[PDB]
Amino acid sequence: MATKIDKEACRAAYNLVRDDGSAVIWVTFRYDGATIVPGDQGADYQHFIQQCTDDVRLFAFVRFTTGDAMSKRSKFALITWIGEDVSGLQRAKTGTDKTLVKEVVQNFAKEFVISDRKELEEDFIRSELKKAGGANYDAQSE
Repeated sequence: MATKIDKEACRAAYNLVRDDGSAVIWVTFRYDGATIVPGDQGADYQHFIQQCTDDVRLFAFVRFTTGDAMSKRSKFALITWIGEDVSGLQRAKTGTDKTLVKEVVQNFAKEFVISDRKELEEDFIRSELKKAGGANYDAQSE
């Protein structure tokens, strides 16, 4: 009804992506019909490359190294993939659903959004966490 998210799957990988067993570096799901359920995956970053597609949309969740916060020695963040060739239907859905799975976050630090494959670089998401200081307030919002 309205929208159905299967965060149940991501969850299993969300916190398990921190275990020394599965190893599934990250997991991505895509709006299949009227529900959000696993669609692709990755055991390493190189996969995100054979997995990135400007013609698809999905969220990503990989554990990046922090080399600082001795906390589990590692950072946790989610990434959004907005392909530039998907229908307009799922578009309005991503907005409502991306907020659903986002509220079920309880094992990370911050989420990020992307619009290009070159933006999926590690030095890009790494320098993004080291920031952790939203100050666009003087930007009158966007």
